[PDB]
Amino acid sequence: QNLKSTDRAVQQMLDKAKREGIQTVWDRYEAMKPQCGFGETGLCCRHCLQGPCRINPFGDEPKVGICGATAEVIVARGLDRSIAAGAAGHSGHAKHLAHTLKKAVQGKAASYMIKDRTKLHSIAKRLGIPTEGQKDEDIALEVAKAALADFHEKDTPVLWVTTVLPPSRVKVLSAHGLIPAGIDHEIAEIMHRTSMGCDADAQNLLLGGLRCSLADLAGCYMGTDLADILFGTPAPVVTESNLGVLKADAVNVAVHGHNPVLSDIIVSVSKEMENEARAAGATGINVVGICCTGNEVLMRHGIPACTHSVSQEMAMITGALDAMILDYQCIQPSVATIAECTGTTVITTMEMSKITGATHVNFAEEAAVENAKQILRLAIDTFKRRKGKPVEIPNIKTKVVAGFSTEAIINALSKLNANDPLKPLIDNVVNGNIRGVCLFAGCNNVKVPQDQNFTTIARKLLKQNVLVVATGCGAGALMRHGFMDPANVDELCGDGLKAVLTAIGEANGLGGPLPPVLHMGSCVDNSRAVALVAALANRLGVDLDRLPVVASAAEWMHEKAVAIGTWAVTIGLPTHIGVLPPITGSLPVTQILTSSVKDITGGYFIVELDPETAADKLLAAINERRAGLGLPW
Amino acid sequence: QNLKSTDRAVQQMLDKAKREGIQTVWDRYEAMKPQCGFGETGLCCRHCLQGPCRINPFGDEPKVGICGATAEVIVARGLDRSIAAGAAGHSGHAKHLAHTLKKAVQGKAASYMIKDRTKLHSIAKRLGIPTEGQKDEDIALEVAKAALADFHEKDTPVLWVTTVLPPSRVKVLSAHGLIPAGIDHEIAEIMHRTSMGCDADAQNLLLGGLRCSLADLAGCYMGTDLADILFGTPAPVVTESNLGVLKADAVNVAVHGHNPVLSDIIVSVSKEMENEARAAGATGINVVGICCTGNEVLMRHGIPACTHSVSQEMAMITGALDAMILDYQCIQPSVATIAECTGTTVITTMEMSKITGATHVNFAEEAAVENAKQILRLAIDTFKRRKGKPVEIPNIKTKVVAGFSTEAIINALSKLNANDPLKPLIDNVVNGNIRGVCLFAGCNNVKVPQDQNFTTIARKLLKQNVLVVATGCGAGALMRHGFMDPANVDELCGDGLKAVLTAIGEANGLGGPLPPVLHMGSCVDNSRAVALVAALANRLGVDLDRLPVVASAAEWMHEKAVAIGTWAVTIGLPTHIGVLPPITGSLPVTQILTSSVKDITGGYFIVELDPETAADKLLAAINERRAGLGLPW
Ligand code: SF4
Ligand code: SF4
Ligand code: FES
Ligand code: FES
Repeated sequence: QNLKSTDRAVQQMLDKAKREGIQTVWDRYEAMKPQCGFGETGLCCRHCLQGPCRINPFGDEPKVGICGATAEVIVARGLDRSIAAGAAGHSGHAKHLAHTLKKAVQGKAASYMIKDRTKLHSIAKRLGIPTEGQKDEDIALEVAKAALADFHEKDTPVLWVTTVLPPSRVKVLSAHGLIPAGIDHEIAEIMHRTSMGCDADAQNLLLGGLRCSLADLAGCYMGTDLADILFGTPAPVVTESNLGVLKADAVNVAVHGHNPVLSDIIVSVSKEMENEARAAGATGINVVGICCTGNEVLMRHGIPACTHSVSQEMAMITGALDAMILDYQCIQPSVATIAECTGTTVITTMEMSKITGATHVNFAEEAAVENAKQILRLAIDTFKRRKGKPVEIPNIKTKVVAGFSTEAIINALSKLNANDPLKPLIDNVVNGNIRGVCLFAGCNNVKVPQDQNFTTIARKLLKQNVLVVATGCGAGALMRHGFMDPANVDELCGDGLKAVLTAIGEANGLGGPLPPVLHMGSCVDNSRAVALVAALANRLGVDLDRLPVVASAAEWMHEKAVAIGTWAVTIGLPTHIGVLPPITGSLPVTQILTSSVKDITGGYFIVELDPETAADKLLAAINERRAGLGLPW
Repeated sequence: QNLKSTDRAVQQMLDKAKREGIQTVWDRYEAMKPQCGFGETGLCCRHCLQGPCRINPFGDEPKVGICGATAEVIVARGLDRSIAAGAAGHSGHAKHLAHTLKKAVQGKAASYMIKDRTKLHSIAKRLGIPTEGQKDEDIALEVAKAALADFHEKDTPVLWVTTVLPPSRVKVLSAHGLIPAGIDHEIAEIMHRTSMGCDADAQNLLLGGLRCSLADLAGCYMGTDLADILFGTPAPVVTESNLGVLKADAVNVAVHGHNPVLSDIIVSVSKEMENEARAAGATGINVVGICCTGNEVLMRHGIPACTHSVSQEMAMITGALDAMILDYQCIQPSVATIAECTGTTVITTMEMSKITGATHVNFAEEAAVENAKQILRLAIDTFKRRKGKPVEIPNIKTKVVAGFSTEAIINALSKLNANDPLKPLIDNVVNGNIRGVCLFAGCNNVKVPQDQNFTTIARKLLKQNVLVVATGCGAGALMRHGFMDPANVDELCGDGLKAVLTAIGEANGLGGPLPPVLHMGSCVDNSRAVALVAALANRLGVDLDRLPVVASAAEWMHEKAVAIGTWAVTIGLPTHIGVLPPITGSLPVTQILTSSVKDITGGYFIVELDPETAADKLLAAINERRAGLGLPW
């Protein structure tokens, strides 16, 4: 089971699932080998009914699609559609929050409100929305209307691109026509240009994809902005992660998916309903998090993370998981089947995200508290059905310090230098106590032993004094292996990194260092890391493609992560990817994405499947930037 | 060569290509067999990097995708993405025209203008735009702004859906939540819900697809509306089709693609440049049409159709084709390679539609006449390079009567009954001179001998007194085989259909009948057939799912046609498809699309690959509607 997952709680539940006969994601993967080489390399097209068309990676015919599409067109078209699909996910999430804020400040959804008035005012100021003399409700109404307006063409480009990056970066991107005109506009134009008998030039296609990845960036940043206004900007919190956060004696409720508009209410309402839970014989309601919506309520409220990504089924295998409350994105549809064996109530809540066999509760912001009570009563019913049964909850869990928004990080640094908070961080880069910054992002992937690339690369970078930040299931992996525990700084961090983490933590009254890895939130909260990097570039007066900053999608899976990986490159970052995207069937395309893009944006993809080699390549990339700034290394 | 194409001019050029060693679409198809059974049935998913996932149609594992996606989810998700891609094509075309009209009436593009003031006024009246007391420039500005506003969410639903269908049809669709909120909104929400770990319910997914097909409808209708305003509503025209419309002694220029904003200017400017052409030794400029943009300039100006769809390469094989001017959609990228052997100048003009190896001319409406002259000079240069060479133009061509817009058809009927023009058509339905109406739409497909299903089904329906109308390459197929020639009415049409076509034509001063098939325009002009059917339903006071009207995508290929086929079903039509979409790997989905959808919209798909059986099944469907109205049959 140790070739499946490096998580010990996960290995325990794999043994249970095996002997109970519950098929898992690793079983379904096994039943799928050997996988199709055509798809794996991207030499397959089904964009019309003359297809499917395949091209042999090597050898004789077929060498070309039926319409004449070459290998590089087919490969670039497929990649473009994954970027567009990822943008569509991050944009739908952000759109839903834009409507929720509009509804709230029009008096249409009283469960929702402007919780972070400071953030609302900086966002409105960043957008050129006038604040002085206006009600908060009116400023927020303007901000929501600007959010919705970035989805279509208008007099301006997408403001959640052009106002969040340094003007020098906006200029480099404009010169190549990469600035999105509208979020859903770019998504549609990609689907258009990649359909049969349209765009058939690899460079033209990939330039369209870079622009569409920036539409994804805009969706990510807008999602983070709106969630912070609605639900509070994260600040440092202490909690726990992994399966031992389940409690056999409580109604255990998992919030699972990506959009917190739902789960944040569940967190609030579940406290209300503790007495109703005690009456059925529970200690209370134990809300826990899965995937990125769990990270949302982890960053804001300190809700313990139960599990992530490829291993989500394992939470139900315990037999303790009474309800699993789903919005959308990255939910294995297998949970609906597996619940018939485990007793779990699987509840979908979102109109466009249903799973056959799951209970659906039609959630409306106008009725959020009504719906949350309805949902938590079903969980309480489910606990009663198992009241008495034996559960197997692995007694495994780690301590997690999280909540490192960009504002929290700046505030933390401001305790060493009140008037120039970025300077202490930069000073320690210059003198070498911080070699550079690495952002770990993205999913787990069944092809990679769970968390193996994340921890291996993280261990090597930290020993080399890299400041490591993390998001999404990359944060999930690092946290479940103790990387968000300050007590492991001594083991994990090099002396220079140790000193800076200790100096910052001691100055924030903790008598102890910051955690070895800074948890910056969910997948859309990759935009937080953009805000920090942009702030550092602006403070040093250079473009982002000169900073010693890199990214690692170490075990990535989802179309969202392809989009994220692609705008990481487009804003100027060397960007490591740990699972091959379907690109190797075309060397010209591979050459564009790993080398030639450097001359366009200054970022590039680093393809490397072996995590030790990946760490070396990421340190090289970081050290190359240091030398480019004239620093020692 | 007669198993490849039933077109004799096409068979001639296949012989030439064979002996000159030019590989063709049929050669590339041959080199691709046997095709992948997984893709062919829709049991293949590449929506994440854990994939590709395949499911065995029959037998043992794999039975399920790695994440747990079942066969019906995977199949429904793939179909949903093809509908979204088709909508994105039809919507991008319509969007480009909306901007062109905005630019024109703001004085920014003088080559463009309001050519059909009557149509502009009915459209504005249909939309609730006030006309009385307003300038045309201002009314048009309002119409363009409404067009652009149907792409995103607003206070109203998509008006190019809700104002073009009978209120009863809008009600049936609303009750199931099928009304699009915004065109690019639906495209994005489809890409969202079909991405990994989202919507996993076949019925929920397909309901999203029906709604997205209506976004495609809106794009089609908006494209037709704007093109008519900009370039004139078609009225009956006489011209010719097939390869013998090339002239060895002239500069032969093909307009190819779908968007006429470009080609309509070429038609105008090419007349200006005849003397420049004579100076190089040509008789003049011979502009001809390929695919749907050729149909556009065929409907409006009588430009001869040269060829269509699967056989477009064959135009270059003649050696006479000096330039091929491309916008986007359905252009085989092979033309860029084949031009190195034939001397043809292949010119792309659209920013998001480039082909490696082709000359690009950056077209701007602001500079249209400049660009057209630039492009036609390159054609004239190309004629000079071949001045003297032997060309092989098959001396094959048919007579084509076309230009049957819905307004032209109504005008034609108005000569038999001035105050109730639809009544003569309805009278002849009731008494049986017209059994019903069949709309042939969509592409050719290399899997089907070119035009074989179109002509076979057409022959059987016409003998049974079906009024047949046609669009896109279905019109292209029927016209190239003589079905737009009034001289074939006696051979082709049953006596009852013959009488009605003769009565209408004799009343329009032709001393002769209407053609055996009414050519209603390009693919977006399938919306014209909606307008006629809607007008007939409104005149009879029934919903569209009670009219003896059917559709045939007899040899369909493109994602656009999947979307078209799907909104044909969604507005209530029995809809025959002549090539299997990737749906047979899931019986539940197949059952929804061929039977169970009847209870939702009243339309349904008719899967039938044998054209004689298809004709029988379409007559059955038509006769079932007749009986439902109480008519004889
Ligand atoms: S678009 Fe081209 S390569 Fe793709 S399936 Fe159609 S014919 Fe084959
Ligand atoms: S979404 Fe599911 S079925 Fe599709 S590739 Fe990913 S794991 Fe396989
Ligand atoms: S042929 Fe296997 S992925 Fe297409
Ligand atoms: S395995 Fe062949 S189409 Fe996917």
